[PDB]
Amino acid sequence: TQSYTNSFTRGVYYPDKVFRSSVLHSTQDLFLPFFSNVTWFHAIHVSGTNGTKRFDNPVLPFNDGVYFASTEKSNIIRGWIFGTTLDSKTQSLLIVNNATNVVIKVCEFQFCNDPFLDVYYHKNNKSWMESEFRVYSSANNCTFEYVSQPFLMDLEGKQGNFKNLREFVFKNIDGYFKIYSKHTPINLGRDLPQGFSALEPLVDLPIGINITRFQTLLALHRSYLTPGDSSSGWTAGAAAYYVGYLQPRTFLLKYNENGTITDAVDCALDPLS
Amino acid sequence: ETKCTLKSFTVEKGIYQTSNFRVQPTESIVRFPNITNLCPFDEVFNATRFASVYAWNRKRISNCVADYSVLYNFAPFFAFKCYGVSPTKLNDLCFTNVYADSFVIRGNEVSQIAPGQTGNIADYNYKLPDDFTGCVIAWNSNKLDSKVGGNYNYMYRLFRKSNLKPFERDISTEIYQAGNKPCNGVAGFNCYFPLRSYGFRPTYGVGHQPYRVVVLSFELLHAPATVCGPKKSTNLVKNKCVNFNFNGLTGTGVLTESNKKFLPFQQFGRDIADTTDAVRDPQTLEILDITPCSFGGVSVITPGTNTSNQVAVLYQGVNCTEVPVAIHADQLTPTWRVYSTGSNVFQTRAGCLIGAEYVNNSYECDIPIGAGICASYQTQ
Amino acid sequence: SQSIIAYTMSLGAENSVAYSNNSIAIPTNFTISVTTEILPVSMTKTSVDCTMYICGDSTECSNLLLQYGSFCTQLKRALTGIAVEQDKNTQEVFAQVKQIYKTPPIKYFGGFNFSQILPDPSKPSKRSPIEDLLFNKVTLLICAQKFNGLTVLPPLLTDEMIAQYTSALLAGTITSGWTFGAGPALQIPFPMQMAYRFNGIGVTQNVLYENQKLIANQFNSAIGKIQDSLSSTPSALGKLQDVVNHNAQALNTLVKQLSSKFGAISSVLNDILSRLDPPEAEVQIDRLITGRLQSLQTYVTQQLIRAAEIRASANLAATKMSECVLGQSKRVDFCGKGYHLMSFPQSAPHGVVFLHVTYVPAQEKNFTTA
Amino acid sequence: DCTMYICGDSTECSNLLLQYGSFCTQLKRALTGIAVEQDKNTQEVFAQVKQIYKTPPIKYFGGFNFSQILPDPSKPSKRSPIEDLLFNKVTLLICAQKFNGLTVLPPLLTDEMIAQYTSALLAGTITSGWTFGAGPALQIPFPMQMAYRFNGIGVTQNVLYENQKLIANQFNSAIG
Amino acid sequence: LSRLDPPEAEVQIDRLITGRLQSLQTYVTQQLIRAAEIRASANLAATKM
Ligand SMILES: *[C@@H]1O[C@H](CO)[C@@H](O[C@@H]2O[C@H](CO)[C@@H](O)[C@H](O)[C@H]2NC(C)=O)[C@H](O)[C@H]1NC(C)=O
Ligand SMILES: *[C@@H]1O[C@H](CO)[C@@H](O[C@@H]2O[C@H](CO)[C@@H](O)[C@H](O)[C@H]2NC(C)=O)[C@H](O)[C@H]1NC(C)=O
Ligand SMILES: *[C@@H]1O[C@H](CO)[C@@H](O[C@@H]2O[C@H](CO)[C@@H](O)[C@H](O)[C@H]2NC(C)=O)[C@H](O)[C@H]1NC(C)=O
Ligand SMILES: *[C@@H]1O[C@H](CO)[C@@H](O[C@@H]2O[C@H](CO)[C@@H](O)[C@H](O)[C@H]2NC(C)=O)[C@H](O)[C@H]1NC(C)=O
Ligand SMILES: *[C@@H]1O[C@H](CO)[C@@H](O)[C@H](O)[C@H]1NC(C)=O
Ligand SMILES: *[C@@H]1O[C@H](CO)[C@@H](O)[C@H](O)[C@H]1NC(C)=O
Ligand SMILES: *[C@@H]1O[C@H](CO)[C@@H](O)[C@H](O)[C@H]1NC(C)=O
Ligand SMILES: *[C@@H]1O[C@H](CO)[C@@H](O)[C@H](O)[C@H]1NC(C)=O
Ligand SMILES: *[C@@H]1O[C@H](CO)[C@@H](O)[C@H](O)[C@H]1NC(C)=O
Ligand SMILES: *[C@@H]1O[C@H](CO)[C@@H](O)[C@H](O)[C@H]1NC(C)=O
Ligand SMILES: *[C@@H]1O[C@H](CO)[C@@H](O)[C@H](O)[C@H]1NC(C)=O
Ligand SMILES: *[C@@H]1O[C@H](CO)[C@@H](O)[C@H](O)[C@H]1NC(C)=O
Ligand SMILES: *[C@@H]1O[C@H](CO)[C@@H](O)[C@H](O)[C@H]1NC(C)=O
Repeated sequence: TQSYTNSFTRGVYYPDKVFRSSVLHSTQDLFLPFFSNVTWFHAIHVSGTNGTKRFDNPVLPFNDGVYFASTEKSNIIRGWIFGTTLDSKTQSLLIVNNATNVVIKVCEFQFCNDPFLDVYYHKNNKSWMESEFRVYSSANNCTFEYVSQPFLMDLEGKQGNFKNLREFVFKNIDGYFKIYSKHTPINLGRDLPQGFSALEPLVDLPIGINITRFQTLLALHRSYLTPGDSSSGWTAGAAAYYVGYLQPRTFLLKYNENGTITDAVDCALDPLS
Repeated sequence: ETKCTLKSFTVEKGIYQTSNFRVQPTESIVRFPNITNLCPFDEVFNATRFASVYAWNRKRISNCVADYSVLYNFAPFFAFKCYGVSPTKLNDLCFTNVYADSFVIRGNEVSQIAPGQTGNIADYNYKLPDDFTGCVIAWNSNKLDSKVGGNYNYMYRLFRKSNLKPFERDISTEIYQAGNKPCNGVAGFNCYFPLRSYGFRPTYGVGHQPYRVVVLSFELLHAPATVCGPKKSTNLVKNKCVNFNFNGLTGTGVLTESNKKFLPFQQFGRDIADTTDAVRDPQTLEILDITPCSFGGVSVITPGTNTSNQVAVLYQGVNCTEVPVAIHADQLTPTWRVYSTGSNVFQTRAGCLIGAEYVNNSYECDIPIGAGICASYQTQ
Repeated sequence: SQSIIAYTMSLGAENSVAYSNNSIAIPTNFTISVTTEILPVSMTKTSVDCTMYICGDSTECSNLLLQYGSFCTQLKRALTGIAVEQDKNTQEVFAQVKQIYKTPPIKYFGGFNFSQILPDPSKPSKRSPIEDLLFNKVTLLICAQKFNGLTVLPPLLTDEMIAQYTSALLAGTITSGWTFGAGPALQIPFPMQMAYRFNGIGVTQNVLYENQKLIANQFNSAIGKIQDSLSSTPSALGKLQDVVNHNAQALNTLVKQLSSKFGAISSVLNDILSRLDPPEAEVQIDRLITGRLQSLQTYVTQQLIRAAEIRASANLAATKMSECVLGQSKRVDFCGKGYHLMSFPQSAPHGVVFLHVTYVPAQEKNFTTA
Repeated sequence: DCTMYICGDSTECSNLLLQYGSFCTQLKRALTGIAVEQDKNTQEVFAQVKQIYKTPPIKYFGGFNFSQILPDPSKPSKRSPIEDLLFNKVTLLICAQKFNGLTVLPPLLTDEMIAQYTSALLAGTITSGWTFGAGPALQIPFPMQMAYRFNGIGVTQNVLYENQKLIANQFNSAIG
Repeated sequence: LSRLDPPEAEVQIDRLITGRLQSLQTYVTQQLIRAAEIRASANLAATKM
């Protein structure tokens, strides 16, 4: 599935650790350009009785950070993997969280197995997990284990109509890997609402490796409301899985009295701006 | 003071500005983080062997209290050059996560370890950026690690395509193409191995005596501090001018319980002009507002010294109640305190007036103070 | 259907008149009108400490600063003459009379209505309604932030003394005509004063004593319109607001200049003194200090130029108060557009507002002359 | 422009210049008030009247000769002989060199608009005397306007009408 | 830029930039003074007209 859309006002995060109140401050960092386009990738589950391949983990060049968004009720994506080769020749990185905790292991993996997919794929009765951990086969000489608190616990959805947007921005710069997160509870009517919400920082980790590609880890064992369409190019559809790139732009941020970034304006979009 | 500032022995009638007054600090406080774990520099030092330069090692030290004084108990340091920090004051700073790169290499090229230096060490085997803020240590290692038959654990990269960037490692094991002849073979002419061994003969002189070398790249940024020097915390003091040293942020001012809801990742409360308005206590997660001391200007109201020799003092822009607190022995920049709390201290919108008597009459303005207030020299 | 359109200007509405070698047009009716005019008189009084601003109470920086020379001595001297000049300007514009006249208890000036400009005793401050409008219209933790060595001094004459001068002038000019500017004040009824003022511009007295009621009604209507004209128009007081904006932005840039490295390791003196030894921190301090000196010098130079620019307008306002108010002016297009009759000098923050009363011919008719 | 002048579009020079401070922003804001001040000066000197009067097609002003100052419609630009002489007397690859960052902005009022204001003032003062500054214009023939002007300076009216021819001749001689 | 390395050329650029800054500052100050001088005569001409 290939589709394009527009990111109205998404991709604003706190540049550093400092407090301000009622201040119009300018910064020049890597942000998501305003009113840009983000590609759409959708899970394809067709003919669950047979073993037809899906292959919804395409390579992505990872040009200077990534902004990722999803609207899944359950943890359909359980993590991500990052690597220039994703093999044992070089170093690779893995970030996956189970029901208890999270695991981040920059390690030399001989080879990573495909995301857990069952041939029956009986989503009607596949609401449980069993033997869904054997990934990446074995490991090698590696360090920097960060077994710690997981990222998302749950955002309880009641009476429906409450898809929980989850936004994560990942950036690797000067030897550090930083992840900022935000969970917007209300979905309203549109898939990607036109509002403003800052991205509080979540984690910084001092890895310092070479990265030029990443892949997504989905729970392919169970999947619903993920059909397939043959649209390619500038089309429309549904993805529930959005990816966009970052650019070195100059922004102007408005800190209110309470300290929250209420609004921001770009400095290279419109002559009025 | 007025005579001194006018550079004259005779002053005419008028109001003159001489200097400023500042309240001085009364005591000092120090608050360092909650840690007692020692850092293992001996692991880097008391090591059975050092990885050679061709693949430099890297160890991270953090979340531990460190004391570099014990470093002086190990060996005499051959160079011990700290580039961006005073070596003496290394025990008064708090850092984020220091680094460490250890290796044994010949001591005749130690001078190549510098930002933008020359030679193989600084060009084709290692490099430091123009933003290095740390130190370099070395000590003799010829006798300890050498071989009469020739120690060959130190094949170092010497051929490569372009000068390797600082803080990057290259471990490409390949036969460099050094000529027109295609280097598809294992070895031969115009196909040279970039790595050359060393003749670490213990009988050799200081010409090629290898030394152990450690490079520390201190990490300096506005971030939570993990490693710290060997100091002892104290008790914070509120509503009193103290020389606070919160986590290495030297300053001066009064502290109050702040009223701004910091976020859990928020650390400072900076504002315009790079002033740390608010800060959070490292020991207990409590936030505080910093307010500068009471400061102001002083002016001397005098009639002509030809007529008399009496003066009055006006403190500009300070409440009269704060002056007696400011009034002590050697407590202000005008260290004299003859007036102190003297003749009918009168409060005016312009400031605090000392040495004059308010009257309930009115005349022409002789010497103007301000806000509709003038002064004059009159009997009774 | 709104859009942006570009065009050439129009130099007013075209008009032509008939010139014949025996013909003349004479007016038959007149019209009184009231015009407002706004002049800045004085700006804020500031003062600066050199050592405190340049160096944050560090002794070594103080030693270097005193080693460079006596620059901040004269930089402090320059800012002292400006304050004396501002006090002199405010002294000069208003204090033209050395008496304080008072209005009579019974206020009936031959049918005229001056209650819109006379002092109001019911209000806690004895201002006037137009003065209240002018005060409310101009908008004056940010101020407390500018205490890095910078200070602002208060005016010598508060607003109350200015109001008393204004009221004294306005009472004298309506009770004694224009004779209180030459010698002792001489009382005179208002209608005779207005008859004199018409006779000044070539209209005989036998006009006013017939059209007294009409003239009074026109006068009252004009004054009534002035208040709404001042309030409704947005940028009427555009000249008394530029002063505060210029002051605030100059001080803001000056205080913000401290957050600049000028090619140094850090922008805070204490961190430099804590990280480095004396003989190496000397070069950092030396590189840091010069930028602050240049910023301070630029500030004082612009202050000097702006003070001279303000002084020119202060002198002009003093001259207008001397001529238009204390007498009748024959100068064309000086005290209002038209033939000049009277003026009223209301006060306003950092300035003064004149109300000029004029006389414009209204209804014309052409005859043949010889 | 500060950056173009200081730095020949180099990146490193740009970085150093921006780390120096807010100097050139202040210089740019300083060189802007002057331009508006010049425009206001030119507007204030000339734009005194809001009407555009015109001379009658026939020009017989009681014997006086204003042909030296009134606009000449024959010329390509409607100036006057004195204006043409003044404009030609003042002498204005020199300009092309001064483009290293420097720029010269154009005047807001073109010369033709200034000429139109000048002609409007000069026609109004001849036709309506001085009453077009107070209120509505009031026409009056020139000889009694000059009678009024002599009556101003203490010479009675019975001098002009007697010496009209001599006065006109002297006027023409001086203006020539 | 072409003949020398960055770390050595930075001091050269710092030496080259300050003179140009001072020249620009002097130019703008002179323009300000001359503008005030011209404004005086403009006001005089307006009064005469
Ligand atoms: C008044 O009327 C016009 C101008 O208002 C003039 O009459 C012209 O005078 C010139 C010079 O004497 C002659 O060359 C013209 O031939 C006259 N016009 C006509 C139509 O003959 C003159 O100023 C006065 N003329 C009269 C008749 O009163
Ligand atoms: C001059 O103009 C005034 C104002 O237009 C005229 O006064 C008006 O006269 C009419 C008729 O008497 C009244 O109904 C109006 O109320 C008057 N206006 C005011 C404001 O009082 C005046 O009549 C005109 N002069 C002459 C000679 O007619
Ligand atoms: C002078 O003019 C003022 C302004 O209108 C008059 O004050 C008004 O008086 C009437 C009746 O007394 C009130 O209804 C209005 O509310 C008053 N105006 C205001 C703004 O309060 C005053 O009466 C006039 N005096 C004379 C003698 O004519
Ligand atoms: C007004 O003055 C002009 C200017 O001299 C006169 O024009 C001249 O007329 C004579 C005779 O027609 C010519 O010889 C001159 O060459 C003209 N001057 C120019 C500059 O061309 C004009 O005749 C005068 N008119 C009146 C009514 O006096
Ligand atoms: C960006 O995506 C839009 C669709 O939202 C598409 O029309 C456009 O061609 C894309 N590329 C751009 C704007 O460069
Ligand atoms: C989740 O992963 C952690 C990390 O190894 C592990 O300790 C824990 O047992 C796991 N929980 C499961 C598999 O339910
Ligand atoms: C990763 O290695 C490639 C291989 O040459 C290199 O081009 C790239 O710059 C490296 N990544 C980083 C961040 O330097
Ligand atoms: C700031 O947060 C408090 C916390 O309850 C809230 O009451 C207040 O309305 C907030 N301010 C604004 C401007 O929303
Ligand atoms: C560490 O914190 C606890 C309370 O959180 C406190 O009682 C203890 O004294 C602290 N340790 C030091 C060394 O200050
Ligand atoms: C002091 O004053 C007296 C009288 O006022 C005068 O005679 C004398 O010369 C003065 N002395 C000085 C030094 O001014
Ligand atoms: C000075 O401090 C006292 C202490 O309460 C206060 O009452 C007084 O109002 C202050 N001075 C002024 C001018 O407010
Ligand atoms: C002087 O006047 C003030 C005005 O409030 C009053 O409070 C004070 O008591 C008066 N003093 C004398 C001695 O009358
Ligand atoms: C008065 O002037 C008008 C034009 O303004 C004209 O039409 C009229 O004829 C003139 N009066 C006489 C009596 O000619």
